[PDB]
Amino acid sequence: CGVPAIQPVLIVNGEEAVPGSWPWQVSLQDKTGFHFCGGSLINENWVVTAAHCGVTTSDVVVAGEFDQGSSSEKIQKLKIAKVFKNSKYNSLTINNDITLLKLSTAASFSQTVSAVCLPSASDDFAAGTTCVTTGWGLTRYANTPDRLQQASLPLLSNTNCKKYWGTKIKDAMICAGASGVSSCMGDSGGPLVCKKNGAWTLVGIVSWGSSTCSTSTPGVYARVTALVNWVQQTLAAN
Amino acid sequence: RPDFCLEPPYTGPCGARIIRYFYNAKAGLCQTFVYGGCRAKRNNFKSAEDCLRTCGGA
Repeated sequence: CGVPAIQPVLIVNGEEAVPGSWPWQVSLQDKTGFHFCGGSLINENWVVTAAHCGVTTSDVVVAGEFDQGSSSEKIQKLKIAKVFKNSKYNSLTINNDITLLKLSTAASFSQTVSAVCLPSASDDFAAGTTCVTTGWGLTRYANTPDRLQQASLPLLSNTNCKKYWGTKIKDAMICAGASGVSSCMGDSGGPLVCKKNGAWTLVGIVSWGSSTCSTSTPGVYARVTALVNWVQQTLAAN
Repeated sequence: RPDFCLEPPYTGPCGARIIRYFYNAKAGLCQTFVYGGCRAKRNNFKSAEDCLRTCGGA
């Protein structure tokens, strides 16, 4: 996990990604092919995304995609067998914003399709650490970009984040950004990854933030370290 | 009809791109808009039918 067969070269104000350089990035679409959220493959049978995305078993997981405007591009449209929304997801505060998707048929891993690593509950990714977020969300706050985008951004300390969002920042949230880039409409559920011993590890899941996708405002993500025990437990039980 | 039917559509702070319906009093019908996934106001429906049954004529 965390090691792309195709190395990446390093969302508002981000840049186009190298095709297939973020192999765990998936597109969550409805039965018609409409992209409503992103997600991350954690293994061949499971995808992690945001609880607010409201994924259902009628939706599909699209892996190995780069250009959503290309009909010829080879991709994997995977059916969803069951949706596991974290029962602690708070629809009011948006805390514990995570959901697991168990695929009906396993994804076929390859040079453009593979898993991201998961952190340990005790992992500490220091503030200021440069991480990356990816997705097909808006690049301007309007239709989504066809090609997968990426952006490098720093993690923010809770103290620094709270300087803007105050008490809206909860324990299962981690902030990043306010650095000239911003996740935006359509990026939700996607990954916020940081390197752990060289391997890209899922530190956050795009959740919420500025209602205008401001690049000078902290973006808020579901803190994976605070939710990974729930993840492992769900996989072990299913 | 409920006054919430007269409120403009509300996307919210979450970053999803979910298609929902809202009643547009200026046009007299329900239209689509993109909902962010959280903190939906009441003029937000999963189908045009639900929207028209709740806000039609507002």
